[PDB]
Amino acid sequence: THQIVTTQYGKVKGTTENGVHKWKGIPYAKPPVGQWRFKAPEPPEVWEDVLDATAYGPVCPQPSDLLSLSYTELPRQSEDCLYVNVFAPDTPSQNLPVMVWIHGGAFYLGAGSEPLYDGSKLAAQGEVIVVTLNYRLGPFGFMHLSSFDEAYSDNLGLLDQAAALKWVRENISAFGGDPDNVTVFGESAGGMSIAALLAMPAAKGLFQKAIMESGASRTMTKEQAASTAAAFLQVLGINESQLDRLHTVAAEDLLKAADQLRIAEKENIFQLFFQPALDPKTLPEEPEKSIAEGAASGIPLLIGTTRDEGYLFFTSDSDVRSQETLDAALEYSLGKPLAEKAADLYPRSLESQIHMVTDLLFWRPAVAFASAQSHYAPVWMYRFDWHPEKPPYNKAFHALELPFVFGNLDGLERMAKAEITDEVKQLSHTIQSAWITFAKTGNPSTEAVNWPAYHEETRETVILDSEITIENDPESEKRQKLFPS
Ligand SMILES: [K+]
Repeated sequence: THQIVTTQYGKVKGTTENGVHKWKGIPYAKPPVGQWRFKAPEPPEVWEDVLDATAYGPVCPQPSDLLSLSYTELPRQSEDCLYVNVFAPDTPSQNLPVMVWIHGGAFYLGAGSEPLYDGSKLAAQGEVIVVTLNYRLGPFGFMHLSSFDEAYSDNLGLLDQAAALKWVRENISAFGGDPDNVTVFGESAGGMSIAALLAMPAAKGLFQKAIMESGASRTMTKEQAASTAAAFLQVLGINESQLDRLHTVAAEDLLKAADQLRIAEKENIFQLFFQPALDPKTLPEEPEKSIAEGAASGIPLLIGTTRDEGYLFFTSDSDVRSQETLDAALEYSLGKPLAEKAADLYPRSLESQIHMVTDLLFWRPAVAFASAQSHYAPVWMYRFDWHPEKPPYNKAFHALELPFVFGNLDGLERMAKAEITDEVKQLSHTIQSAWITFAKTGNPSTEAVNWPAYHEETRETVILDSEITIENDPESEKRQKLFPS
């Protein structure tokens, strides 16, 4: 019970608190600094002594936008941030299911060690092992420089995630987990990351189940990645013959250059900037297309969205964008005729731009991905509708389901100033129980919900709220407008 575990790179020692074994700050890669900046993750150097794993490692450098809201006491920031944390229930049971969390944050914010993602409650209540991790963000993980040097890798942040999953496959049995029953789950950018991981060469065979919360196929073109990369170096004053400077410039300067590029670009309604990029070596094609062709055959998928995603993207006082902007977003998302028709579904207004974000950034992608995967594996869909009744937090905002999934309800106070009532505790128990049962069997059904499989003929969907219900082909009129006739 003293919790010393031998990893492939050396021994680590954790602790036990309230029935949960915990190991924090375990290195899964060599710190991506200096010459290793902008390169694929390398194995960390081995150590012969016992590494103290009772404190979280640093988080990736980033603006304080999310950290200030997520933490009461800000964490240390460093490019040396590639660490995983393990939470396991103190039980005689072996070969436990493993749930690996990929945090959201628009690919430039967040950390696996944010208070909201503490896996103690999930591990204890479900008797599963929970793994959280950090991956390179912003200019460190999603600045695709392959166009300047083949030695550099694009989609660095995704490669870090894959490296962490590889670490889990090779080391989790030593922590009491089943390396052959690994469920990867994530929200927002984390869900979008999982869409990519389900198709990436780097992640082949590294997990057996997936949960995608408010996130699906999302990428920028190879051309867009290259143009942004060139603009980035220009801001830094680095020439094609001064690439060595990319490994010496201060991290703070990389962040400043990144922030400078954003402000220079008129913000879009989806607030998209950093994101995965198409690249022959790391992400050959759009995740949705790859899944539609069977790249994730046999991998059960639990996927969903919140009813009011878009309300977190605007304020009642936000400016109303032009019709041309909305039509541009429609063409981008939909296509040629799909944009033409159904365009009348979003007449200029604050309401329409809110609905467009919910529909085009989250709902349509989720339905498209779920439908595609339904031909190759069991799929289960949900729509989260819960929220406090009193304004102004009376909307099922993007990310509002997170406190329920992890069981860390203090997060609801900062997200919606909501009180932890019996209804809230009950809903968290129901949602967490479903996530756990899915990790264990590939079917999210519980005593509170007999979940119907999602397929294109009936599109049966579970509605998560104080009272669980099922809707058959929800928002059918909207679906018919957003998809080919
Ligand atoms: K022991």
